[PDB]
Amino acid sequence: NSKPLDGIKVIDFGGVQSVPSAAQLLAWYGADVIKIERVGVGDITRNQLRDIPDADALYFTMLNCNKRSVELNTKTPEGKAVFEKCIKWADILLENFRPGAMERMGFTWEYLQQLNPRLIYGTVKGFGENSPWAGVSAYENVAQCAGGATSTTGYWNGAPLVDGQAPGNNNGPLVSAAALGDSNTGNHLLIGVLAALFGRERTGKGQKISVSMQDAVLNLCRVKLRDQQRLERVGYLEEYPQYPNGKFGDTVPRGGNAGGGGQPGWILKCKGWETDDNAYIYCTVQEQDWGPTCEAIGKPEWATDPKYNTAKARETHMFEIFAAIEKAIADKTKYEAVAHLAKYRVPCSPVLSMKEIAEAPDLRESGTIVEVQQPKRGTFLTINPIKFSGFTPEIKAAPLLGQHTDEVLAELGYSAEEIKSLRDKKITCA
Amino acid sequence: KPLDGIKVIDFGGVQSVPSAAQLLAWYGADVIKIERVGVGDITRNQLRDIPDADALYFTMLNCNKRSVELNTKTPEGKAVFEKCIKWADILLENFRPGAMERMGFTWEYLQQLNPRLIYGTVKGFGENSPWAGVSAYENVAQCAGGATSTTGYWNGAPLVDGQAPGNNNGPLVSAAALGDSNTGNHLLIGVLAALFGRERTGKGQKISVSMQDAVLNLCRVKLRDQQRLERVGYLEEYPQYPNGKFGDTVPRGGNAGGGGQPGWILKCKGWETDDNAYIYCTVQEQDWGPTCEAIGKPEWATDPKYNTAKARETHMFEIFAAIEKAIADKTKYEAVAHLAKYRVPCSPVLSMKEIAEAPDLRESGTIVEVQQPKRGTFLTINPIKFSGFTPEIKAAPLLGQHTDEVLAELGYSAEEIKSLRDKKITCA
Ligand SMILES: CC(C)(COP(=O)(O)OP(=O)(O)OC[C@H]1O[C@@H](n2cnc3c(N)ncnc32)[C@H](O)[C@@H]1OP(=O)(O)O)[C@@H](O)C(=O)NCCC(=O)NCCS
Ligand SMILES: CC(C)(COP(=O)(O)OP(=O)(O)OC[C@H]1O[C@@H](n2cnc3c(N)ncnc32)[C@H](O)[C@@H]1OP(=O)(O)O)[C@@H](O)C(=O)NCCC(=O)NCCS
Repeated sequence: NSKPLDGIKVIDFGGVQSVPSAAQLLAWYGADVIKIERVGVGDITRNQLRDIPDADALYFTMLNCNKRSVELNTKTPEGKAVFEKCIKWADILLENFRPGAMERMGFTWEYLQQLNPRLIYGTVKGFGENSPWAGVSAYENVAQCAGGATSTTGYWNGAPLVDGQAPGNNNGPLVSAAALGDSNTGNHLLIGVLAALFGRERTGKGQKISVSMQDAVLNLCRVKLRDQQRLERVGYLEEYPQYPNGKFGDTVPRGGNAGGGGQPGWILKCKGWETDDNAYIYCTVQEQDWGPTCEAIGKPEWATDPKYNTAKARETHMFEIFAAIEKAIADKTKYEAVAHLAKYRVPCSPVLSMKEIAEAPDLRESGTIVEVQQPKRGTFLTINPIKFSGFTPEIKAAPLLGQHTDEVLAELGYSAEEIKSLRDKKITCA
Repeated sequence: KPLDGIKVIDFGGVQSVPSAAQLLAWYGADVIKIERVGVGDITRNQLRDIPDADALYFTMLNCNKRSVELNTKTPEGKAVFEKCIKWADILLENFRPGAMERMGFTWEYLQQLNPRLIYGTVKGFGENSPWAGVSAYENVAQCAGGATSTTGYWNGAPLVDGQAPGNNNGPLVSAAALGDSNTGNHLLIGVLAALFGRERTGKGQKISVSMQDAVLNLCRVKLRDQQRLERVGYLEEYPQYPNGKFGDTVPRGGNAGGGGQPGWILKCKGWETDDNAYIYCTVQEQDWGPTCEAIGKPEWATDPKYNTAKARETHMFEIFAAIEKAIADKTKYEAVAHLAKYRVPCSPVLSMKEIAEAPDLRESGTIVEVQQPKRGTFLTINPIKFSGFTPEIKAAPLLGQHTDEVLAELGYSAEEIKSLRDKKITCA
């Protein structure tokens, strides 16, 4: 029924993924969200990798549902004055433009507070204010490289040798498909903004939330910072693939598809792997019930072999064990492999392609993947991750550029003459 | 502090719930962590680096909490749990499916115990998922959510240095905790939203997040790509275009950059012995001239085979190779400085050692040194900064350190507390 953010007013003053994704979530939870975009072209996502020539790209519609679009050139004195009225209207202002942009536009945090002492200002940059990289261009992959994720993702070089490795020392840092830099930073920003919004109820005061992309990536790599400290003290990482047949250095190495503390595991080929990039499962060799594991893979002999039957003894032979499992499932599809290993309660799970995910009926039924009616496009799918017992979001079309400009100006108190004037002066259009 | 006076129960383990609860404590919440007797949160005993001290896994996830040791499978322990629930504004839980219910603590019951309770629950999958039975481990979530399928290298053309040979390029796990920490962030978002709405409605609610869904959410762009793929049959920005083939599902793209401009991770001097002697580099449309100078290929500036993004598509990997050649004799930092002079966008790949020791990160309070009993100091991460306050981060609790203290605040007499202890409801 009633939505938690009903009557909360938000300005989405950003682009791409971090800020818009957070603002989209706010709208879905009830917020009145207006997106102020540059004239003529709007948010960069509108025009990036279109699949339908005359329509807004999917990048944009999947990040900007339930918003109203305001076209506005804040780099003009008239535009700035309109923006200042918007700022007074809003509870929340979110921005992620390049370092110094807001400042050159006339909007220091000090000034923003002057305009609206209730304002909760959320700002995202690639790096913290004091970083030696503050001048680096902050793309998704730059944040992943800066925050420890690429360093610690992918394969190691050398022993133990495994099929997925590149030859020699060509196993380098690897980018993650997940938006550690973008959407993830948005999540962190939303945490800060909502904490601030709650605190504002008692104090009546706004404040500034700052999240850097590097820091948000690092937060998701908290366990890698854990491992770094273990490594420095202990000299090795016992659960890593390199122990005991490889070599550790002074920094956390890449670990392939390793399971981690107390739950050793790996991603294994299934029938069809040579032509199907997703004919794979994940399988754990658990530190209990080794007996059933042995039977599942046809190694009943291992249940008693002193070289296997203790959690801490199969610690050293895992890759032989993984190979035995793949041999046991080499004739099975991933779904057949899972069903076979489940017979014995060997914990495992399929690797699911985006096609299988997109088509999954259980994800439609739960409201996690939602089909949305979009003009000039038809329908498209979006993701709604967090479920509330009290209400369900009503997800609606993403706005055309400037579709609501005059409606919002009117809502702000501008007469019909000033509105035509602003559009005449090319403040609200190109 | 914005969560001052808010009462929170951490009734979870590992990362998702405890990380969310730790942030809450940092923002001012009064957080108690109810842990099973004797061993407590699994993170306490996992990969200890100091034998008789709690593991770093635990300390980095449980600062600023009080520990209550409690056997919630006993009728005495259940009674205690119920009093805590009535005390609490927020209850967070991530135990295996049906576990809360088996104790009798259904959502329907919790709503009646405390109509103001905000209840956050994490599970591997949605309740009606065909995978609902499956053990919800981090790598499982990454595999179910789309991440592993779309992370790693493709097989076949175009052939590049970091590929496995033949068709041995498979799904790959990300170092980032997509399934665990990321899920706790999503949980926290819903919890803070409901906490706010409670101000107007006066009632709590239940927030549910599945690990599969949280992973999927971070892979929003890959669901975008799936729909693009299904509509047009190819993806313009992927390494496979134009020289490879697209199938029916989004393929792995190695170190490719998203939308804006082509990019890749390039070797620098020392890559044969230093796993992290690398940078990330983007090939910009603008300033192609300086880019050509930067790599000792002035020859390319006027060449219509190269001087436009469109002509470059067919041989983007030739371009990257030339850049690598030009920085073959430079460290990643030297490579960065060289390439920046020509306005080519690039950045170093940083190792965990480099990050952990970074003075800017200590100075901003992003990496924080914490004093911890039986250990000395360790480092933790605090990612969101507030102009209104700065968290005062303190030691993670010893197991049951605050049991008797919390029970006394809950109104238990010293005699009740002593019997609970003697009967081993509050200890092993
Ligand atoms: C993504 C990014 C690199 C884009 O680079 P960019 O397109 O070259 O620069 P921006 O789009 O950020 O900003 C360009 C200018 O447009 C201006 N602008 C923004 N909105 C405007 C509007 N409605 N009207 C007129 N001008 C506007 C900005 O103020 C900025 O002015 P400036 O010349 O004084 O700097 C940059 O936004 C960034 O680093 N963001 C920080 C972290 C982040 O969230 N990145 C997002 C993707 S991972
Ligand atoms: C992490 C996980 C896989 C562990 O599985 P597990 O160790 O076999 O089981 P759990 O630790 O969750 O719970 C075991 C039991 O201890 C009980 N328990 C929890 N706290 C207790 C306490 N203080 N006293 C007594 N019993 C307690 C639980 O109720 C549960 O009871 P049950 O036998 O009726 O099911 C599982 O907790 C999980 O799937 N959680 C959901 C998603 C998640 O966040 N996973 C984290 C890893 S990425």
